[PDB]
Amino acid sequence: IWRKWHVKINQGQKRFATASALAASAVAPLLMARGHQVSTVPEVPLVVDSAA
Amino acid sequence: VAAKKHVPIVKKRTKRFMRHQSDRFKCLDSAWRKPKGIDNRVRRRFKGNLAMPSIGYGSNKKTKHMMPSGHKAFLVHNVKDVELLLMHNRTYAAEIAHNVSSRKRIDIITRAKQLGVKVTNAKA
Amino acid sequence: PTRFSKTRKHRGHVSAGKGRVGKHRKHPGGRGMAGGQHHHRTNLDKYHPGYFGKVGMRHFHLLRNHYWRPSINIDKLWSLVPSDVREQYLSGQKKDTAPVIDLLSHGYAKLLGKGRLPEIPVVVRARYVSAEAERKVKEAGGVVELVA
Amino acid sequence: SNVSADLIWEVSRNYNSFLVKQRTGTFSRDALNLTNQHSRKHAGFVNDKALGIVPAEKGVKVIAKKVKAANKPASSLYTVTYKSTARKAYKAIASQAAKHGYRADLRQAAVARASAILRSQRPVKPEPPKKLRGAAARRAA
Amino acid sequence: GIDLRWKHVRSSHRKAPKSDNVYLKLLVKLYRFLARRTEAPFNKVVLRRLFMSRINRPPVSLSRIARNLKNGNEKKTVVVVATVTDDNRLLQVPKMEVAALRFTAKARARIEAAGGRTLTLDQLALEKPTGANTLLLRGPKNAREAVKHFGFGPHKHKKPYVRSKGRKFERARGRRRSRGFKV
RNA sequence: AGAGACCGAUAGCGCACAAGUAGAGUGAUCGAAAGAUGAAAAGCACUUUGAAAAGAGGGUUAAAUAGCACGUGAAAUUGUUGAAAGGGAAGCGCUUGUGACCAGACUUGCGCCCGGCGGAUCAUCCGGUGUUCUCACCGGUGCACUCCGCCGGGCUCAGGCCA
RNA sequence: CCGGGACCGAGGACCGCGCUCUGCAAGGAUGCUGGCGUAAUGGUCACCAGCGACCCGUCUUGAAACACGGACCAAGGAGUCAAGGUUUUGCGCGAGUGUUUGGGUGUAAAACCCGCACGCGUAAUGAAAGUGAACGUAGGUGAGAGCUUCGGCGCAUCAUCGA
RNA sequence: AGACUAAUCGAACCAUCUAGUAGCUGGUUACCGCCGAAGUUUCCCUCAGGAUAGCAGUGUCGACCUUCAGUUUUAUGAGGU
RNA sequence: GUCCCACCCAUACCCCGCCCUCAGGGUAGAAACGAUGCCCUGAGGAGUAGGCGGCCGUGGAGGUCAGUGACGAAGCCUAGG
Ligand SMILES: [Mg+2]
Ligand SMILES: [Mg+2]
Ligand SMILES: [Mg+2]
Ligand SMILES: [Mg+2]
Ligand SMILES: [Mg+2]
Ligand SMILES: [Mg+2]
Ligand SMILES: [Mg+2]
Ligand SMILES: [Mg+2]
Ligand SMILES: [Mg+2]
Ligand SMILES: [Mg+2]
Ligand SMILES: [Mg+2]
Ligand SMILES: [Mg+2]
Ligand SMILES: [Mg+2]
Ligand SMILES: [Mg+2]
Ligand SMILES: [Mg+2]
Ligand SMILES: [Mg+2]
Ligand SMILES: [Mg+2]
Ligand SMILES: [Mg+2]
Ligand SMILES: [Mg+2]
Ligand SMILES: [Mg+2]
Ligand SMILES: [Mg+2]
Ligand SMILES: [Mg+2]
Ligand SMILES: [Mg+2]
Ligand SMILES: [Mg+2]
Ligand SMILES: [Mg+2]
Ligand SMILES: [Mg+2]
Ligand SMILES: [Mg+2]
Ligand SMILES: [Mg+2]
Ligand SMILES: [Mg+2]
Ligand SMILES: [Mg+2]
Ligand SMILES: [Mg+2]
Ligand SMILES: [Mg+2]
Ligand SMILES: [Mg+2]
Ligand SMILES: [Mg+2]
Ligand SMILES: [Mg+2]
Ligand SMILES: [Mg+2]
Ligand SMILES: [Mg+2]
Ligand SMILES: [Mg+2]
Ligand SMILES: [Mg+2]
Ligand SMILES: [Mg+2]
Ligand SMILES: [Mg+2]
Ligand SMILES: [Mg+2]
Ligand SMILES: [Mg+2]
Ligand SMILES: [Mg+2]
Ligand SMILES: [Mg+2]
Ligand SMILES: [Mg+2]
Ligand SMILES: [Mg+2]
Ligand SMILES: [Mg+2]
Ligand SMILES: [Mg+2]
Ligand SMILES: [Mg+2]
Ligand SMILES: [Mg+2]
Ligand SMILES: [Mg+2]
Ligand SMILES: [Mg+2]
Ligand SMILES: [Mg+2]
Ligand SMILES: [Mg+2]
Ligand SMILES: [Mg+2]
Ligand SMILES: [Mg+2]
Repeated sequence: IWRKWHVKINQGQKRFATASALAASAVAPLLMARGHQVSTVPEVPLVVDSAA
Repeated sequence: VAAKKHVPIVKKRTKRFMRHQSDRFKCLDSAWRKPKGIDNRVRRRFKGNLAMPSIGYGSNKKTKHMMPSGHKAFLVHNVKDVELLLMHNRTYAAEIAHNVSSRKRIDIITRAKQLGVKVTNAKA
Repeated sequence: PTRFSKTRKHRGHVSAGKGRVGKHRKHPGGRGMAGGQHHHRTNLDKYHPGYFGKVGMRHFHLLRNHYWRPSINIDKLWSLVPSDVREQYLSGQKKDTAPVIDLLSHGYAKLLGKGRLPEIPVVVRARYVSAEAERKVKEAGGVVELVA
Repeated sequence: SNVSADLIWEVSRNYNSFLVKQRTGTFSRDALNLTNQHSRKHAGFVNDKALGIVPAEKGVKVIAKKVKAANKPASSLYTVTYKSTARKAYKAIASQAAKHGYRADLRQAAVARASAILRSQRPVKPEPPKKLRGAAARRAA
Repeated sequence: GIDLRWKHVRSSHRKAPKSDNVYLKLLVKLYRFLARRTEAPFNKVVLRRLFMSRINRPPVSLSRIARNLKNGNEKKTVVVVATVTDDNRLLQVPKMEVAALRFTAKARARIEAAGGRTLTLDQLALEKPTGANTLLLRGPKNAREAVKHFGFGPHKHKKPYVRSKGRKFERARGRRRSRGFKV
């Protein structure tokens, strides 16, 4: 039971990766290339006027 | 339809490179295995014994992977997959997977007849 | 990750890369530091020259707090003051005011002197100070006074 | 900026959802991909200018990409339906792809796909019945 | 028989980066085209130096740049395919323009504070495709802790592997004639 | 009490079952093997042969190629039917021959001309819409020598195998 | 300078070198013709025939050995994990670097945030008391990629003489 | 008589330490491609075993300096078969 | 015993086809490319102990094929491809 289960990674690289994911979330071709169905969305940064 | 003109196909070998001593024991399969014995006659290439597979038996790039008709096999599973061969009807041929139902088999055959794609296993 | 390791490339090959005549037995040669003076002497004198012997006097109940005195050189002395004021001093707009740096508050006790110092007077409060550092601080217009 | 067609090709170069890779070759099931091959030249979804051809109920349907509305996918497609004549559709597609420098290298594939679609909409002739060679003696009884 | 000493001998230098950075792949494509279709040896040298590993691309400092910015080189372009690090010892930084693979935050701040400009390898290729009026620089390759342990032996004065330092660790026999001999 | 990038009946605790049981030793102690018919027994009424056990009919079920030796039923080994070889071993490699069986390709396509037939408008033009802002589409106009399919005749070209 | 015979046909618009120069034997085969369009060509399996061919694994200078293990089949069956080192490859920051002992928060063994100390590095040398890194644009000489106003400036590194 | 002490005696049987240690026998599981050895030097209560040097592979960097050679020629020394 | 003609055959030598390895070149005012691609040219291929690279299968986990299936999934047999 004392094998190494969890791992430790730098917070700087964690923050780098989550920022890379946010940057890659604004590219529509990647959205289609990942299998999403976004053929009928007006703007790829979808924003709602606080109706919820 | 017929395929494009190509150079003649040469196989360089037809036999299957059976495993040494697999014709005398039933516990050994016929799949080839490299012998690691210190004094094996096949590993030592004695005259009059089984041959060994080498990289020198490879085929020409032009006729590699193509069946004697001239096409290349392509495994299909439904009617949406066979539509990928729209632009390749003189180079590729379709082959329906073994677990496809009879209804989808006749749907694939019907669509392929209009698209002109040859089907290797259709008489069923 | 076991999918990439050399033990899988040894499958089908007898002796698993350890040799036929020499068969990788359990513990040939002994365990640990055995044979230091008898059969591992060539390794222990070509490498690690100085393993055996006694040198120096012994100390009973050593407390390392008695021997705590981190040091800082003089070429990093200006790095203690903040950047905004440091650029003002280096640019030369005061001409009438001098800073007093307290090494203890930053965690240092002795001021060594290795590099050069610009011609601006300063005052340093240190537990210890070197002779060359004192000379350089005097030739820079400053003065150092012990604070304990 | 930090993003371009070359970068998107680099990111989706090794694996993507539209890829169908197996033995004897690799293909791509992309709407904006002609010849259904996996290559930078024919990858419609990464390039700024691309073409696509889809069969309609009677004729051809041609879709193109509008570079001005890349961030607006709902209105970034130029669609047109050709159902008049084969030669007229051939000329319209060729001019649409080789008159204003909008991917002039895809003219041959764009016209060819339309030709294949029109060839595939005619009625099919009935295949002649198969003969027998070694089972003829068995079936004689 | 053919009587050769070597056959099927491989090359000794890298022919492709081991890193999988996409931007580095783009930069390699750019400089592979420039080096193929340009007469300047500067392009071939930068292309090869882009292949190097991290231990073969040591950092250079602002002080080291100021060292080579004398004797009539104040107007040239410094090219360093490595990281650039600020030096705390240098109090006044001269005015210069630097093109480097990447900069530290404080080094960039002090360069733009002094009145300089920080470039990028793509801007360098855009302004000086042939590398005119430039000087290349490297960091200290042998200034590494691991190099002090290399080639240990008698009468070589290298550094040994010890778990600690003190009067009980090594010294003794073989380091002084008071206990046997010396090395 | 709640969970798993754990094992899945030679595995996982010795024990998924009347398991610390059956069993061995005077005794301290040692210590197993063994899960699965079908949704529901609806677990074969009755006739006949036979000393009996059993068999053949005939029945239930989607199935008895699921019958309480019961899901799927491989190899070692054995029986019958079919084919073949054998003068102190057999097996194997290269290359023909004889006998048994068999996968492909082929069955035309393209273009042109002449005639017949059904057509429905081709170029052009103007109005609107989109666009890569110069090309497209749609609304109407055409008028037999345009365009578009069908048939019959002819012509050329190329297309299987062995020489 | 004239005969006879054998094996082969790689490449796929033009570009080049030449000649006997409306053309050619000059950077790789084309032309005419016959039979058959199926078991004909071809492929698999079984048998006879010509030549070849000692039983595997292992120790050993030497194994087909009168050296050892092996009657046959099915399932199981052997370089793994932890702590501490070392070199190399990839990544982040950089004279600094490391959030997770702990606290806040949470869609709750996940994710996110927070701070004093502390670890390694920034200064060594002696047994110890102790002391502690610039004469020079941080030195001189011989080689050095590259740049250059063409005179020269000279990274990394090697050797050598000094501080 | 080293005899007998539950088919066990020149030191009974049962469980645990215990997966006791072994310089000694036996075994060690898919394919292809490229390179490719040693039984020799020194030390060890060492001679069926190790460390050390040698042979080998992989990862490289600086030249491409033009650099070198199990070789011949010319000039000039040593040797005691 | 000596001399002289013709003739037979190795995985050896010469020419041609194909495979792999290594080495040297060409490819963007992109009518462009699994740029890890394509095209041109030359040489080489034996191997235990051992070293490195590329690939084929088995049990599970994340993402994706809007994947196959009681009109038959998995498994098993098969001198049928
Ligand atoms: Mg084969
Ligand atoms: Mg041998
Ligand atoms: Mg081996
Ligand atoms: Mg062994
Ligand atoms: Mg050993
Ligand atoms: Mg003494
Ligand atoms: Mg059990
Ligand atoms: Mg069982
Ligand atoms: Mg059990
Ligand atoms: Mg059962
Ligand atoms: Mg009955
Ligand atoms: Mg009865
Ligand atoms: Mg059934
Ligand atoms: Mg059943
Ligand atoms: Mg039974
Ligand atoms: Mg059964
Ligand atoms: Mg059987
Ligand atoms: Mg026989
Ligand atoms: Mg025999
Ligand atoms: Mg007519
Ligand atoms: Mg009409
Ligand atoms: Mg009209
Ligand atoms: Mg109209
Ligand atoms: Mg009319
Ligand atoms: Mg011929
Ligand atoms: Mg003919
Ligand atoms: Mg035949
Ligand atoms: Mg013989
Ligand atoms: Mg012997
Ligand atoms: Mg043997
Ligand atoms: Mg004998
Ligand atoms: Mg023995
Ligand atoms: Mg025996
Ligand atoms: Mg098994
Ligand atoms: Mg470790
Ligand atoms: Mg700290
Ligand atoms: Mg030079
Ligand atoms: Mg000078
Ligand atoms: Mg006696
Ligand atoms: Mg007794
Ligand atoms: Mg005794
Ligand atoms: Mg006992
Ligand atoms: Mg053990
Ligand atoms: Mg070799
Ligand atoms: Mg001794
Ligand atoms: Mg020895
Ligand atoms: Mg032995
Ligand atoms: Mg003599
Ligand atoms: Mg003598
Ligand atoms: Mg003598
Ligand atoms: Mg190349
Ligand atoms: Mg050879
Ligand atoms: Mg080899
Ligand atoms: Mg798997
Ligand atoms: Mg498992
Ligand atoms: Mg379904
Ligand atoms: Mg099935």
